[PDB]
Amino acid sequence: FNPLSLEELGSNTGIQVFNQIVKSRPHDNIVISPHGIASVLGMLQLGADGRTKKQLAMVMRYGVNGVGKILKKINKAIVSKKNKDIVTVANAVFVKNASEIEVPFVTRNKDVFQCEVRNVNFEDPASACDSINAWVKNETRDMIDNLLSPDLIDGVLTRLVLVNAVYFKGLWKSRFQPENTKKRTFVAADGKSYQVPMLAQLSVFRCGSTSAPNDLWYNFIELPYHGESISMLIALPTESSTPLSAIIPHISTKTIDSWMSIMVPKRVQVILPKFTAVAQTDLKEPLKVLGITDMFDSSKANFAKITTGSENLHVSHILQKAKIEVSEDGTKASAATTAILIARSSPPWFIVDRPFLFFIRHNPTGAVLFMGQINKP
Amino acid sequence: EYQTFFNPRTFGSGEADCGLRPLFEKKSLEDKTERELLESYIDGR
Amino acid sequence: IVEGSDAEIGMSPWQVMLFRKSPQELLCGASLISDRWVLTAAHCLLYPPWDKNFTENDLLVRIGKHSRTRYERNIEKISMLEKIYIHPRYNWRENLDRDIALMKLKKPVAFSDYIHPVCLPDRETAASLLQAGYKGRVTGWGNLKETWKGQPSVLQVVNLPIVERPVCKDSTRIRITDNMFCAGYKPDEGKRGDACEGDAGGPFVMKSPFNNRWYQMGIVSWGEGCDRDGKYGFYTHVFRLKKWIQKVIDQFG
Ligand SMILES: [Ca+2]
Ligand code: NA
Repeated sequence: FNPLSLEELGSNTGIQVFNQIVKSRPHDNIVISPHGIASVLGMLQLGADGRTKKQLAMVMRYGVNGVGKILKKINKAIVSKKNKDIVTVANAVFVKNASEIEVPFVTRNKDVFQCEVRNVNFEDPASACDSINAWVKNETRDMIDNLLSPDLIDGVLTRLVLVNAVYFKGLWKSRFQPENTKKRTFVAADGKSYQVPMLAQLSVFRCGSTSAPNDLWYNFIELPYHGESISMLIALPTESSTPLSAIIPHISTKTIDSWMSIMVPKRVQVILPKFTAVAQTDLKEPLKVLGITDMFDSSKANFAKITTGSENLHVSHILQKAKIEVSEDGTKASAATTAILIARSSPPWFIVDRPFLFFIRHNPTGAVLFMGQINKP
Repeated sequence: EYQTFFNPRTFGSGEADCGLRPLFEKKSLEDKTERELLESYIDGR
Repeated sequence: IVEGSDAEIGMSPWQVMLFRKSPQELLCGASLISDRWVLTAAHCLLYPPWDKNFTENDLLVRIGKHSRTRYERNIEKISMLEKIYIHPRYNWRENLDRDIALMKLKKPVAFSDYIHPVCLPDRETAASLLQAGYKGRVTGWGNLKETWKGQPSVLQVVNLPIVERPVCKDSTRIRITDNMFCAGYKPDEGKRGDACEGDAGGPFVMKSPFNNRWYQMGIVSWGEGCDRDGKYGFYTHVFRLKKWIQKVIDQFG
């Protein structure tokens, strides 16, 4: 159906994974790419068969086949240079060297998920790590570069390695002025307060706020990018005595939409921490919970459409690394001109000085490129 | 005394008697702080 | 208005309130220059950077008012706009030059003790009155302070001295222009005061010691805060734009 309803399914899966990781590590900084996860599951599903494919299909809610076109268009639009803001995305599946990979698998992967699939001698740990870590460094413009160590990918007991990497740092439609970037108090999870640099700007932003199923209230602001297609969403508890963990679990794409229909424009002093978030995620355990356990089983895993022979192929390592930087850089002063003047009278504040979660959203598709929680900038 | 000015057909009625206030001028009465405005022209500051 | 006082009944019969239909709220100030014509600031109804463009239909004008919120039947008179004519040279981008608009009334408003039009200055009058050192009168329902009841109960008024161009100019990084003048007290004078949020579009008026009439010499436009030390309110130089006003009046009448 609608390429929007489809992207909804993918993003949802990624969010559910986010909720899992978050509950296990409440006070840590977690950055994930919900949509990225949907692409990884797709990459996998393309060369999987039997029980394995069955599991992936029932979680994704859609089958790669007959949809690829829809998936390729969305995955193409996201990175499309038409966004003005560039979203670097790397996708690779590495296979044992002593195994002949199939042509249609490689062809389709690069076509739908812009994914590079190729062999690599895991027999030599150090040689493989460098070979892989180097591909990420290149595919991400030196943005990301350290997914595997030497103590991780070891021996021939390692057969299949999946990797998804996402980096982003567009240009604000309303750039912050460095002169206005000073250090302000931030209250961490533990309760301790830290002095942290924060971006500050006076302008019109879309705001709003509602209560969770548990009747706890939170606020949310939209910070659009100069591209006009990708925007950043920020939501945090209204009451300081409210833990972020009390709103997270109640947030799906469905709620993200409400946000869009509820928010109204208002002149505000938006103050948010200036930071650079980078996290690496092991998707194995979370994905098992969803019901995908086969592919992680040396024997039960069924990847026939991946290999020319009947060699046993399973997922040894499935990883994602997401990196995002929030800074002043953005478009400049044209509406900033007199807009600075009409502020005849101090405006309300949107101060993000407590643990908060953020979203990078590709509006046209609905794709949720980033989902994160910042417990300590 | 006032002039001209503007066309009453396209401007509407008013100009002729503009500037004069019914509750003050048209009654030889001064508002509280208007003297200040006058005294301003010749106060030397 | 900041550091002003309550206006007396019928003290500013040309004063107009720019009121929005939905929701119902105060938008700006304005002045009545005739039977069917109202003057106001451009940015009060056109500001792209905020996505603001109202239309004859989005707006209402309230005339003869005194209270800021109360309904004064038999006193005030609400009217609708047949058409809006804002100045094409209106530089809404950088400095707000030509901050001015006209607004024609669907039906001619009847004059009374609370509704009377203000005069517009001719070359000689503008030359005689508009000088640094002279004082003018500002009025509006704007806020009582820049930062902080907050909103006045009734029409406010304040008298301010016209300032020297060189001074006004060395007061802001903004690029002033011959189309705007600024008024207000120097920091070392004691008396203070200024317009503020909501006062925009309001009239800056002066009284002729020659003919006892009141003239509108400026329109409340912009300022950097409210009642700031070292800062001054900037007003639209009306006369310097009287030609356009005449063109529209006769053309789009
Ligand atoms: Ca003087
Ligand atoms: Na001042």
